[PDB]
Amino acid sequence: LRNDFYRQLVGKRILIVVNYDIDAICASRILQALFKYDHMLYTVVPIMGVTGLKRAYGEHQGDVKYVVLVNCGGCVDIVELLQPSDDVTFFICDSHRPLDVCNIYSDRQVCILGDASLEENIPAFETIFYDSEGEDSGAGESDQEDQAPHEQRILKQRARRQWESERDRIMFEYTQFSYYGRSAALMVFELAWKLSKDNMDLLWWAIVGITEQLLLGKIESGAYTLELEQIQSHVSRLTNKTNDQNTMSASKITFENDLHLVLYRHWPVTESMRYSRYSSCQLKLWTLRGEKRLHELLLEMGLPLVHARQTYGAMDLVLRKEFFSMVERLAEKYDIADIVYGTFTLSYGYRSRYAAADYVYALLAIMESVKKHKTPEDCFLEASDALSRQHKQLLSAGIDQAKLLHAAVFRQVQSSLEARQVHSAGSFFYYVLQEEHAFFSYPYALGLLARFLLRGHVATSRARQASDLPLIASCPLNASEGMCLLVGIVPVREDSPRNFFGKAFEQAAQKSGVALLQDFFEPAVVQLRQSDLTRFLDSLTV
Amino acid sequence: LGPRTEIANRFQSFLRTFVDERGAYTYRDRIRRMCEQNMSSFVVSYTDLANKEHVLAYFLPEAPFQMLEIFDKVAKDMVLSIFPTYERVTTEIHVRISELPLIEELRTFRKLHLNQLVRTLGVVTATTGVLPQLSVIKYDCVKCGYVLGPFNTEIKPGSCPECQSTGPFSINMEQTLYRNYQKITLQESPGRIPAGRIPRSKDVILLADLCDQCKPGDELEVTGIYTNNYDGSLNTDQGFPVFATVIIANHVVVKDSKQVVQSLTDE
Repeated sequence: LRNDFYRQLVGKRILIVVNYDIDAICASRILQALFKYDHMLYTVVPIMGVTGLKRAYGEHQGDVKYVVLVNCGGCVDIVELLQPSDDVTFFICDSHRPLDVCNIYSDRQVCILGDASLEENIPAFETIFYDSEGEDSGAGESDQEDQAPHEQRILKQRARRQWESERDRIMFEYTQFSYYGRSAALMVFELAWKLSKDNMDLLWWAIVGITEQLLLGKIESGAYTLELEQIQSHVSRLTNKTNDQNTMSASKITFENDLHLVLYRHWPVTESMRYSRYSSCQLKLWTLRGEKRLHELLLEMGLPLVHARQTYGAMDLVLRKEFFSMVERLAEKYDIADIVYGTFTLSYGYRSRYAAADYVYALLAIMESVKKHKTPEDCFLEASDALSRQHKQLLSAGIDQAKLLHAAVFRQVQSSLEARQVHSAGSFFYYVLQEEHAFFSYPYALGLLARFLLRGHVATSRARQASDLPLIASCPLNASEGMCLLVGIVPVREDSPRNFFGKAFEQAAQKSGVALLQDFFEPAVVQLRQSDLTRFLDSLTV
Repeated sequence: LGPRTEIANRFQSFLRTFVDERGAYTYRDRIRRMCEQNMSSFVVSYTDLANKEHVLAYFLPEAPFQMLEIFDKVAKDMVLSIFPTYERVTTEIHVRISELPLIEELRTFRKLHLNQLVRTLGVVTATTGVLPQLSVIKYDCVKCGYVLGPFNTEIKPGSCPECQSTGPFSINMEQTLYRNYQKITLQESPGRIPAGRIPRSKDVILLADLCDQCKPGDELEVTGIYTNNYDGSLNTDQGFPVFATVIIANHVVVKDSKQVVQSLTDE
């Protein structure tokens, strides 16, 4: 709620955007445009890690007043992290919600965006700093010698009894599981919508923001079949032209019920039915048989084979219009059910009609971990200079790069699987890897690696005993002399039951502890030494 | 007709009545096996025909053209009815035979072998390349500017959109169907000769589904059927009418088999 605070925002500021994301750029370019509206100059920021943030504030170590960070907050008791913070205006708006309340209270230098149907931590502070044992609050925080306005020292006994019996819920917070919550800038759309901004491109940008982690398999939407009311209610109800829409530029954007198979639009088919997980794994194509069952479905559709190696755009007409008009009904009965989802589309003009999510699979492929040593931040500056209507020579290069990665992905999966590199190693499953790729250096592509092997093996070689068990993976960086990256990932098909691994790896860190890092605001990640994991893995079993 | 309908109907009550290989007979599934891959070269077993209904050896030679045509109608009315989406790619079919209890060597066939079932082999030599043909009779009327309609022999009826008139005509280079074509020269092997003389030879025609399959200098197996060029200019003659000979190709088997080859048992 800043229909009241936004009228504070005229003077100088700093607009930070914590570590790379599509929520990031989407929620921030809009604010760039907003703040060049009422004549203020401002600052956009790259974060490569929390050290980059602390040196950034060090680099911005002034008394700048309206300082902002978005999509972060769970790092420290940020008053403790931040010394010169005395009365400065801070702002969070983060969807990684499970944050401690030391950051929430002290109502001078934070903004409590607390609003949810979960009144779950109301007394959560009434004993941590308010009470203490082995240390005048008139509590355990103060003296405990029968001086606080069955024995003289059962004071501490009741104190710790309450403390620990409700650490049953403190250990529930930040020590069992993590997630994200709500949108990144849909709140910001409805904020700005009071100020008469009918920027259709802003709607597209927020659609990009949601359809990243609308991936109901990756991160939950929840609002989805409710936003089929909500977002249309934003846009559809207010029609500027009931009769004049046969226009060239930026025709008022639309919504249709289509699919999430990869790049149906810009490529041929029979390679693009091959690289997604949900279509592939449920048809098992890395074995020979899957091509045959695929072929016998192509029979029932009776598309030509020659056509199925032509670009969908390049086909003749009637098939390429009737395609999805067929596929939605005679795919439900042949092992695959749930690729059809709710998304948008629009053209600028005559060139072709871009697909409302097909940018994000180019954006994820704009993470070029090149050896030039500069390119992450340049990738950011390219990305946010991409989402417009203007810069478009580069989006095609993005698509090309994306597809060649996505068809390099499988190339390792067949290699790894039928050699049976699926090491069980006890309570969970376990994977190991040997040398570097420019493909899968960084971890986004690494989770994409894991989330094809996982479905493949765990669905197809077992009974139903072990189909619900979690995942890990190595990933070496010949970049930095040997660090042996790792990421934690969840078991099958439990949308709300998300990661144990917000901290869970730290068990072995607690036991032995070896050079571990958590440099990212991302929890679902760790960083190590080159080969000092084996005994740490023997620890990290349980 | 009553009996002359039963041929296709016996094919229909064949391809789901005769069984081998412990159930799920091939032609129940061979035809869809081939409609998947977009091949349009279904093949028949003769020995299976002798196992099911031996009637189809005497009924054939009186005009095997009509036998093959009454074959192909069945594949059409099966496939394009059961895969109605199929009617896009080729929309035409014919069948093949690969089981004949006889290998007729060259220099063994005469006028008695006219227009009937054959098997023969030999070796390829030089022949033509690859060319297409015509398939249908359609003209363009030139008096009144209409088209005569759709219709080795000419037809030319007087009935047409031009008040059934315009004996004259002209022709377009489109809206009429075409057909691939190629020739061959069959010579006999230099093993099974009469031990040191010239060899003998015949020409052979193969058709559109069968091209870029053969090659100069190859081993061969063909069913074929004996042709008769109907007139090499009958007139005042030589000491012989100038008459000629070809065989028309139904189905080849190659003997080298340089591909992934054999069909598959069920178990």
